[PDB]
Amino acid sequence: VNSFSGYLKLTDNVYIKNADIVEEAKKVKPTVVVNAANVYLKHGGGVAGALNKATNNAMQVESDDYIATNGPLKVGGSCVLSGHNLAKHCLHVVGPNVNKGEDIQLLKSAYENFNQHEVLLAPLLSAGIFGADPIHSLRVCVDTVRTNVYLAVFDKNLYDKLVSSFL
Ligand SMILES: Nc1ncn(Cc2cccc(C(F)(F)F)c2)c2ncnc1-2
Repeated sequence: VNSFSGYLKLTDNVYIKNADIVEEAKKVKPTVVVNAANVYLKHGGGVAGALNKATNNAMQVESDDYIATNGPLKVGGSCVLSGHNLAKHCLHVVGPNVNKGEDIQLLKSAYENFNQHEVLLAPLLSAGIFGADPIHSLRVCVDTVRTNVYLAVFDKNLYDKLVSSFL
């Protein structure tokens, strides 16, 4: 038993809800929140800028120190940093950016990072401003993640479409 509420159960291990991930994180304070990161950990907008804003820019300060030491992430890769006021940990995961010509096949590699964590609150990777179709992202999630994932879907009309079309 965990503290996530109001999710629809899609499979043994995948749950979904129409929610802003920032609001879900503040209320639940999960062990792991997933950020939809880019390779530079430049959290300007989307999931990243909203989470970062909720941390009063502490996420960005920590991230800039990480990059100065380690260099950029790989597309499909991840790093674990602090969850600040939102979670114990933040798993920064880089999904492909379709608008930059990045291989959509790397979306599966991105979701594989979730399997290193028993329970996660996550958004639909590569959705929103990253230019991928949320319907495909959900399918890859279900077919790749084996740990327990609670998906916060920002858009209600897309949420209802994701549910109605789910196989
Ligand atoms: N605060 C937030 N900002 C951005 N996104 C990404 C996102 C934007 C637009 C649509 C969709 C989707 F999944 F419905 F297609 C996802 C968030 N997802 C959860 N919370 C979010």
